[PDB]
Amino acid sequence: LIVPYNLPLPGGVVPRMLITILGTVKPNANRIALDFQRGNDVAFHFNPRFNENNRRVIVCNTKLDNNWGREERQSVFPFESGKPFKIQVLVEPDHFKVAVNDAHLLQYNHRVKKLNEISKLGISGDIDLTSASYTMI
Ligand SMILES: OC[C@H]1O[C@@H](O[C@H]2[C@H](O)[C@@H](O)[C@H](O)O[C@@H]2CO)[C@H](O)[C@@H](O)[C@H]1O
Ligand SMILES: [Cl-]
Repeated sequence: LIVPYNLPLPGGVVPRMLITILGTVKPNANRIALDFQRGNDVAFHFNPRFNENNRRVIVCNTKLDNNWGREERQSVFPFESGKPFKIQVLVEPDHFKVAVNDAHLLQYNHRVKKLNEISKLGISGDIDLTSASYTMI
């Protein structure tokens, strides 16, 4: 698949929806980004950074009216340059739950409450993208 990739989420997200992203991190990767969009707003931005001041960190945030909010940062970093990965985002009633390579990584409390209007997922960054899909569990 071509990156950046736009995956429509028809009718928005709903609890029990599972989004699975398969790809490979490029050897000299700097960033990965998943952007769950509500129009121009970003309900949930998931942003692994491979070199923020020579540390690897995951930054999560929400963008409202073109303004970023308070960042939530996770120092646990399961990605590795050059290696294949699986990201799974499970929508639960109160949070997005993210697992990488079948291991729980983090939860992100819903700041954007109109889940049915979060209708696009943008996938970008230094990856080869193999598959992006969703299903109901
Ligand atoms: O919060 C997600 C958002 O971060 C922006 O970068 C921030 C950076 O994380 C922060 O340390 C600095 O003080 O401000 C920057 C600008 O708000 C990224 O530019 C953006 O792409 C998102 O990743
Ligand atoms: Cl809202």
